Amino acid sequence: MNYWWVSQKQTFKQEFEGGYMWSPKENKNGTQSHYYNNMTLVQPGDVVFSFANGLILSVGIARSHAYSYNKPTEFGVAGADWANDGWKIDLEYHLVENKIRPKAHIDFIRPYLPQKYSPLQDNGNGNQAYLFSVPHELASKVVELIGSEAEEVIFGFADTTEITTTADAIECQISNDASIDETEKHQLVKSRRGQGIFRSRLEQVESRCRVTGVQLKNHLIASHIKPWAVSNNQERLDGHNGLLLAPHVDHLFDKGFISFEDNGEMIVSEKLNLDVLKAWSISQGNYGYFSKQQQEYMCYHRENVFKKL
Amino acid sequence: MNYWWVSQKQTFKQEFEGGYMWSPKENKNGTQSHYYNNMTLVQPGDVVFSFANGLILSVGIARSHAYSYNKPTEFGVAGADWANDGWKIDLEYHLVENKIRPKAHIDFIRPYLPQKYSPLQDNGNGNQAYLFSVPHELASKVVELIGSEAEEVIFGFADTTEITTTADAIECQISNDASIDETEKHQLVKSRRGQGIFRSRLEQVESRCRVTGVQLKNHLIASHIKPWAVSNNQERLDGHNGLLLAPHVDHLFDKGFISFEDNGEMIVSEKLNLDVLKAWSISQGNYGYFSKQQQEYMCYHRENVFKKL
DNA sequence: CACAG
DNA sequence: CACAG
Ligand SMILES: [Cl-]
Ligand SMILES: [Cl-]
Ligand SMILES: [Cl-]
Ligand SMILES: [Cl-]
Repeated sequence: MNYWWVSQKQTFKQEFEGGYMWSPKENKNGTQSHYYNNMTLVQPGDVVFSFANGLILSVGIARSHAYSYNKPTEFGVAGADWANDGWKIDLEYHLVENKIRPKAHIDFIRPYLPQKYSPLQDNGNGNQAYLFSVPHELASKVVELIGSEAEEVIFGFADTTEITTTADAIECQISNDASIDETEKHQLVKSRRGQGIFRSRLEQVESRCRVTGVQLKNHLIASHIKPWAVSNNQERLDGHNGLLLAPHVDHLFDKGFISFEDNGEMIVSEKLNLDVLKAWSISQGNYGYFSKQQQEYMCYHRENVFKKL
Repeated sequence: MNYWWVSQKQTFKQEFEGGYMWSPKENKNGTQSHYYNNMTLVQPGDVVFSFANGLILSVGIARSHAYSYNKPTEFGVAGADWANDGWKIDLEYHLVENKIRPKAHIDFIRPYLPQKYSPLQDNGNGNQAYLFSVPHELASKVVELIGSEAEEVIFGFADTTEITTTADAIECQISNDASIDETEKHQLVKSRRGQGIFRSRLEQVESRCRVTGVQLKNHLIASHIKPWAVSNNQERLDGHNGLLLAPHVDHLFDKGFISFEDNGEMIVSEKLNLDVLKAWSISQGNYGYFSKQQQEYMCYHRENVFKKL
């Protein structure tokens, strides 16, 4: 996942109200722009800090690649000098209560500014350009200054999108793989959604939500332990590579906010706000031994899915 | 009539789309602002040049005095530092095709900038403040640069409003004047709209539109020659102080785009675009002698109403 | 160049 | 001060 800084002093209200970013494809004189070319590097799930009137107003999530689109008519005079041939990105804005003023924090972030194409000068004034790459270390510092609301956009939210993208591509690869038969293709695709032979096989091993004890099939998700995307075809359909979980527990486990020790002890991520466990009446403690086959997968989950600092 | 310059780079689209001007009543620190206090001097009919992104985008007509109003919610971050307690004016925007860039013309307008509270610096850069008085000589120069569309907002349009305001006040004075009887009050008020005993008396003198020859009562306006606002009570009800005119001819005569010599020769103002007379098939020439009584009033019209350079 | 200053 | 720069 990448971080971006979009400078929107001229058109923030129009871009926010329309849920987009927009730039020309080239400078007015027809020359290439590093900044406009950055539009073509943004991926769905990338986090975009909106900077306008000296403040960071939004921690946004990109929901498209750049697509060819005319300059928005609603820019009017404020956009007069930009070419009509442009790039648009669908940006899911998340307005923040703590609108940080980066110049007021320049001593804290200066060491983390990139040597080239920095969104800020060494004195903390913004540079006049549209879209800048933000190094991960600089992004961390900005998130520290904004507080919890910035972390809430990123962890188990923005950072899930690239995983979904990867899984979508694998689903395409399976559907076109000549080495596997039609039934296998169908069962592998269903297993991604906890359906088909995977669910029936899991039901021979597990009977309830580990955490909430619910037994009712219509209130349980068939979750993989080793994620579907990184499982091989045998592991994708293995009844021992799953748990039946209530939907909120599925959410916490799938995103690595929780995991389990081999003996069933729940492990809670530092990225899980404990006020979530209180609100949903989920206790820390022991949720029963796992089988040797389940433990092999749970080891993978602890080492690769579970969120650690 | 006064001219104003409103600098709207931060909020032009919101002010244009809402048909308003807005400022705080005081600076953020509670101190008086000359610029915000200018809001309380604007009169209906005053002309306001909108300046944004270095261009004059509108020649507007004020349609209210300033009224106490909260800062528009649609300003958002762009208006964050302004106090919520403000002044609003209803401004009738007229967008111009020729968006002049004053800095590109600074040699032409510099000699006409006021010594104090100028909207422009001597180098042609704008001053950072909201609302500036524009001297009449500076306004003329700006109108010369914009062209016909600016003149069209002012002459026989914006500059009629203060006349209507004056006439409204006189109507109030008449309605409250203890020296005249109820019938007189009614007849004086009706006469302003070409109704009542004035119309009946005019119909004993005139029978047709001087210019178009229409005789049909339902297609004729009873127009004063010496305007109702500056006529005394005898002159307001005098059948010899009027003409029956087709509505377009009433428009041209009432606003002083045309007048007449005592012998009936039509006089055409330099402020009348001749393409109006062509479009409406109105010929220059002679429209019949006026009576001695009518000539006394027509002298007043030529000397005071007729538009001369 | 140039969505900030 | 500060609706531009
Ligand atoms: Cl495209
Ligand atoms: Cl620098
Ligand atoms: Cl008021
Ligand atoms: Cl100066």
